[PDB]
Amino acid sequence: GAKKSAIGQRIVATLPYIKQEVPIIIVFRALGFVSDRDILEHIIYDFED
Amino acid sequence: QKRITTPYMTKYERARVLGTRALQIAMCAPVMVELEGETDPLLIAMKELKARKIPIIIRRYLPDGSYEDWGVDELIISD
Amino acid sequence: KSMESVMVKYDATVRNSINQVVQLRYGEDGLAGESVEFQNLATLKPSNKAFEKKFRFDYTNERALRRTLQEDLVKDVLSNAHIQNELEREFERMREDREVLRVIFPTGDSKVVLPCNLLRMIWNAQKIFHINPRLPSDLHPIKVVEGVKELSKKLVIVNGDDPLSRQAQENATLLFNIHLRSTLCSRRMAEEFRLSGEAFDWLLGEIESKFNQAIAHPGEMVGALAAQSLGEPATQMTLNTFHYKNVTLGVPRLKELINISKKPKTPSLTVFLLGQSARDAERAKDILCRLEHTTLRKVTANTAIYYDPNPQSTVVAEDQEWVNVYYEMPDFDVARISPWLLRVELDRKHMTDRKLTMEQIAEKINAGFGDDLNCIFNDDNAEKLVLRIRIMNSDENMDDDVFLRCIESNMLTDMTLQGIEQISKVYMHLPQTDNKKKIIITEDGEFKALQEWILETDGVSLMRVLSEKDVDPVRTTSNDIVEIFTVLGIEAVRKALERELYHVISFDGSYVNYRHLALLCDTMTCRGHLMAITRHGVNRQDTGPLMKCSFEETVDVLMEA
Amino acid sequence: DDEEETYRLWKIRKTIMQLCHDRGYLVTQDELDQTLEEFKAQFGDKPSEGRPRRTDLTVLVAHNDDPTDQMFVFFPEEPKVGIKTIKVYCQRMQEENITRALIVVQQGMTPSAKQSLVDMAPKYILEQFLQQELLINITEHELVPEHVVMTKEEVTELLARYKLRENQLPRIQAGDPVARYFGIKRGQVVKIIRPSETAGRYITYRLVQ
Repeated sequence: GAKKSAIGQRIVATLPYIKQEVPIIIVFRALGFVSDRDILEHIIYDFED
Repeated sequence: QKRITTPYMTKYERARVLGTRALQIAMCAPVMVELEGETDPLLIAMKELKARKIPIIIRRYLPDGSYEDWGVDELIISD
Repeated sequence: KSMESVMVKYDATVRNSINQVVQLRYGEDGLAGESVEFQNLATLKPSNKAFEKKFRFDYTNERALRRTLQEDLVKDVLSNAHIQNELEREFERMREDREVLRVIFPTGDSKVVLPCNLLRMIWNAQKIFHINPRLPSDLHPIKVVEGVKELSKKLVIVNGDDPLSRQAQENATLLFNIHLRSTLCSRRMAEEFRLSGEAFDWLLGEIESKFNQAIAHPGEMVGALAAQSLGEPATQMTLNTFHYKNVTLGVPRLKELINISKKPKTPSLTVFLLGQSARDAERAKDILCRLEHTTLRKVTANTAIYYDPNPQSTVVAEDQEWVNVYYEMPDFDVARISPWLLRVELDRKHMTDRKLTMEQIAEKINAGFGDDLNCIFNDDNAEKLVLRIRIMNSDENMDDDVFLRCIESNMLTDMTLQGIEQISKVYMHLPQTDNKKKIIITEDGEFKALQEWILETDGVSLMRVLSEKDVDPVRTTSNDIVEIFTVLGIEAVRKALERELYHVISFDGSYVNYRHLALLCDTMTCRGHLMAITRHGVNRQDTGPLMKCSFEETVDVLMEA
Repeated sequence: DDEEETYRLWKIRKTIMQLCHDRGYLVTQDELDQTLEEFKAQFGDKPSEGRPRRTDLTVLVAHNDDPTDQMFVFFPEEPKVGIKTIKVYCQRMQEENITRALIVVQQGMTPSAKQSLVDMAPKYILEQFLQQELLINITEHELVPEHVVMTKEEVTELLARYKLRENQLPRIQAGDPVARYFGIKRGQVVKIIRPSETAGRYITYRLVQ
């Protein structure tokens, strides 16, 4: 595809009792943690990487 | 004439001629050789073949529908 | 279940169930595979001097001719021009057959399977008659010649008088007559065997009688006999041959041959080389690199998207020199200058191994994508090879940053530097076996084998590989048969399938007669196209209704009927 | 480039001069072994902005047995061919009174053009090829045996000697590379001559349907 060739692969999740795939940032925000400085500290534990 | 087939009695026709002629002897048909103390209806039918004296005609069917009839006397016994 | 009802009909033709001719003669010869055995030709292997030395029978020596023949015949052979003439033509009829054998058997072997043994029949006649190989014999040579002719006349496979039935007979018993003429020549049977006159008529009368009982019998179920003759050697086949790069052999390769499924687990086209490139490793390696597929991300070290709003800004410290010596020759400032830059670094290791330098890359990354891009580059004397690119500024009078990242992520995989797209890895080696060697017939007439470089790939697109230069278009082939079907024809599929069956059978030193392979690979490609021996392969044929009811769709097809 | 382009045009030409020689046409001897530099000097050094235009390459040949039936071959200029473009040729055949014609398509054709050639059945028979396929003579390959087409008088001798019909022969579809190389129509019989190791030589027949 001439669209996602540049951005790359997207992390997806397949929760139970639902039909469709879901991006992970969405299911992260459904627990609170709407900010993207707070989400990216549960997933990456050191910002020198 | 125009006989296009082989003059050799094939392997299968020798096994069916010996079977039929042996069954006819068991049902009291007249023999055509001078047997000597022989009783097995299939041992007799084998020495009639060695003497070329079996009264049966073979009808070979070509694959185009024709046929021709060879007397067992006329064929060269394979064995 | 495929080949159940093939059999030999009473006119020696191998017909199907609906009387569709499969072979004009069983096994192309007409003999049963039960009364044959191995022999040697002994005419194709020797050289042009030993041949004329051992198969000549000169008649002007007067003393060796006195040594071998009696006194009654040695005065007749020396004093008759007709005899000397007839002894001169058999050598001519022999040389022609020697030349035909060299094209029937190109490799040069001599082990063939034939009817009644000849050397053993000569050895027997040498002892039924107490032949003493010490005294002169009494066998007139023109008797040998004419006896062999008369015997050759009484060996009919195809009985007829008109042409097209008098040349198929000469095609059927072509090899056996050559063998019989080369073994029973006048020189050999007056020099080595030394048979008498009485012991020759016996041999002639026995050849014919033990030949006439090798002919096939009209009625044997040849089809079923050839289906279990190949299936039980499928049991000896190894399951997965990893002990041996990658080749598929054994029973999985068999059912890759059983069906013609589009997916061989390792398609590979073996390639051979035509010119001195087949001899020296350097041209072999250059055509190797020229055939292999190479993309951009294989020749790059790292890339970086910088931001030069002016070409004189040169954010990175040291690229100012070459970009400037371009800048005093400033061209293509047509609309603007794009503030967005793309910088690429290359690895000369991966560059030179394929004999590439960024000049050809520079034109083709332009010539092939458009002119929306613009490439300036270094000089290769500088150790690191960098070339910088900007978009054509005609677009600036959808964001250009994401577009430039899309282009960057698109060019390193869709580069198409060299080679054919699908073939990925190509190896190189020269064999030691006589299987892949180049066997030539020298001027003196001897089979000589030569080691030559061959190439083997992993991936198949043969129609292009054949069209390239300095690549042998004759001997190059592929191990996938649907490709040969589309590219080469149908008879090529027949022969390739036969060859692959032979190679998978004779892998562990086993052996299976030829008639079975021929019959199978003939009934498998009889209706013109490749129908696999599968479920929906025998489903579409001119067969009755009560046979397709024995296979899992009884009721619907019988309702149709 | 043009060196690749002057090479291909010589190669493709040399192939066709044999293809028409196989079909039984008259081709002069030296035309078969026309080496590269001889071709480069006759028709032009390069076709890139050159004298060889992919026209000036066309060939017209006459049969051996009869000087009237002739065959033409065309080399279209556009990558893929349209509709009237072949009618340009159909007109060129209409004017010169030639029915046998070939077109060496460069890279492809249109589905509309596929319709436009199957219509003139009883007249103006044309054969459509590809530039790639003519780059190599497949007939001289190793696996491919020797084919020979039989006249309609010989075919009636088989079916009367082996007492056959014409349905009982082995079949070959008129879409495989050697069925087109010889220009074969349905209802013809081709003869294959291959050497075998048990007999020495074996002749088989195929019915093209």
